[PDB]
Amino acid sequence: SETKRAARRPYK
Amino acid sequence: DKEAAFDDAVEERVINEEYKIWKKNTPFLYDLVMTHALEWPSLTAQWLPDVTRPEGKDFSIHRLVLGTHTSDEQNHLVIASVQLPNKIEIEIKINHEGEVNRARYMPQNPCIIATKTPSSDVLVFDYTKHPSKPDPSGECNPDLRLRGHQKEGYGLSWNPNLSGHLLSASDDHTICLWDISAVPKEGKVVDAKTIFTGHTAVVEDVSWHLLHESLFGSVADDQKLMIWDTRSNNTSKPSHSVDAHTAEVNCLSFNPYSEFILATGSADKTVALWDLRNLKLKLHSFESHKDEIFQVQWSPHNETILASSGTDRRLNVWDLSKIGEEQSPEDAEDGPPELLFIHGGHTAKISDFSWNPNEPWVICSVSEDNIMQVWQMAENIYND
Repeated sequence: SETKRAARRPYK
Repeated sequence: DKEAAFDDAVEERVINEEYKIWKKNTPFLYDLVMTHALEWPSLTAQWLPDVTRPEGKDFSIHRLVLGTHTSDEQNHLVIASVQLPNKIEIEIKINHEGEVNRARYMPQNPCIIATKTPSSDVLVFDYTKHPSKPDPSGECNPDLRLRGHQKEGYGLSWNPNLSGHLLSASDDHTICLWDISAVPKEGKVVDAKTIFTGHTAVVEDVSWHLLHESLFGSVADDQKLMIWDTRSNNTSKPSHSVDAHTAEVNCLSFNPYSEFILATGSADKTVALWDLRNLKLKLHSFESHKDEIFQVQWSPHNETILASSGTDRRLNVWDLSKIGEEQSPEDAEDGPPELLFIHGGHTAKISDFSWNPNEPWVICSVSEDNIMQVWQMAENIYND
């Protein structure tokens, strides 16, 4: 899922 | 000019905005986040191995070796207690001459702690032999003073297979070794048993291999990683020497599950992965960090997980099992596939961190502004 993406984008 | 100050102000804004968006995302990115302002900044952090678990409690008590960094005031070697589920307190403050650059416990007896100061002596403390509350005179009464260096440094590493064998790296281009195994009853000062001189610049870090008692590694501002063997009768030249990075090398870590593997972290903004059986060829370069890296550490629980921290205020977590996976160019923008997590909670240079050895995924990181964070990323990020 895009929970992965958030992990690599702490500042967004 | 007044341009330097417009830049500073913009930069403050940047950091502040970033910290705002980080704070809103915490409930989605973490299972745990604690933040504590220490009295002084700590340059060092290490969890002690012990964990006590009082009856009828919904939490366990863990411990941390920390230090201070203060210019004008009395510095201390510090042990703090942290409560974790199944708050934070200072418990011992020991007078320390100058800031504590690094502090590390001896595995075979973790009451014993070695420190690195701004002076050249490497100190050993037994914290059970000092009062809980420090004498107001402010005198540093360390249990041993280890001599051999001419300058300060950071690297410090106890041999986990030969009790009392301590290695140290220094700005004087030297690695020193001591054996404090057996120390005469009138003896407080201990001279180096061996001094290694293969580097030609500031030696930044040193570490013993975990299985092979004779083996250890070093990294320096000469951009080199050096693999040394204590059995050798030549101390001016390592067994192996590689050109590791395109700038200073500040840190290294041997993988505790993969005896041929280690990582290094550098001012070139990368972490490099290495295989001892063939050092000509770097296995991999982990890219994402935006500025100089100071610390690198393998997970004590998972053989593929590695973390790094430094000057860009971030602590990155990596998983080598994903190296090579393909990705949409949208994901590719955020970083390579082996980047699992960017810890964005600090608003200053991170000075050191330590993976908790009893609670998987829990990390303690400390920054120059005096903040200590104890945190743990959300489970769904590393599992299914």
